[PDB]
Amino acid sequence: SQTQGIQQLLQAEKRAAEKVADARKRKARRLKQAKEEAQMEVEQYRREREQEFQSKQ
Amino acid sequence: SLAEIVKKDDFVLDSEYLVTLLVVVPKLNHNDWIKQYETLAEMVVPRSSNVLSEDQDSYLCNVTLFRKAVDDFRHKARENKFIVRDFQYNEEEMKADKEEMTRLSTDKK
Amino acid sequence: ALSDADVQKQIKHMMAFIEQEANEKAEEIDAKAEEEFNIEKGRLVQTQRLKIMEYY
Repeated sequence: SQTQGIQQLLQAEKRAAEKVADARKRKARRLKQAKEEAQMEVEQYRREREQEFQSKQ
Repeated sequence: SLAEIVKKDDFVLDSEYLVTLLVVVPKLNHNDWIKQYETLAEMVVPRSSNVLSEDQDSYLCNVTLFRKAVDDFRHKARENKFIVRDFQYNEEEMKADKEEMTRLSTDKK
Repeated sequence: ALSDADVQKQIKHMMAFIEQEANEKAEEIDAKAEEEFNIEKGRLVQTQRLKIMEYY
């Protein structure tokens, strides 16, 4: 363990850090997607209410 | 003080869960330590039996084990005539004291 | 007698929580991402909806 065992522990902690970084990046991308897609849904329903506004006119 | 004795190569670097205790062990029990170092605490690094220095009463040596296993090591090792020397190593932390003593002598002069 | 066998035993006992607890932490980050994705779906653009319904 003096050479390779401690290295295995260290690189396993590196893999844990890699997983944490991946999950953080996934969360950030997920929320940017959330912003964009929700803006698109609001835009679509906005088109719907525009057309209904013309109909009311 | 252990300024000139223990160095950075004698300590684990960037340890994740491993503390390298400076377990000084007398000549009366040095071989007992070098053949029990791993079983002296739970979750000890195998074959981490290293020897660093000595003195008039005992032979310094260190083993690498788990963080929570420091207390278990102390429990199982204080009764074996072993002793733990918790010391922190740095470059100027060790040299500044000799600088201060020498400066004290020179300005006193 | 022990040698690399006890080495890998210690390693595996360490792996039971070094990477596995990390997996729980990051999978729960993903769970937070999905839930707060649904919450961002219905709190900010929700005010936008309120404002454009106010325009109407």
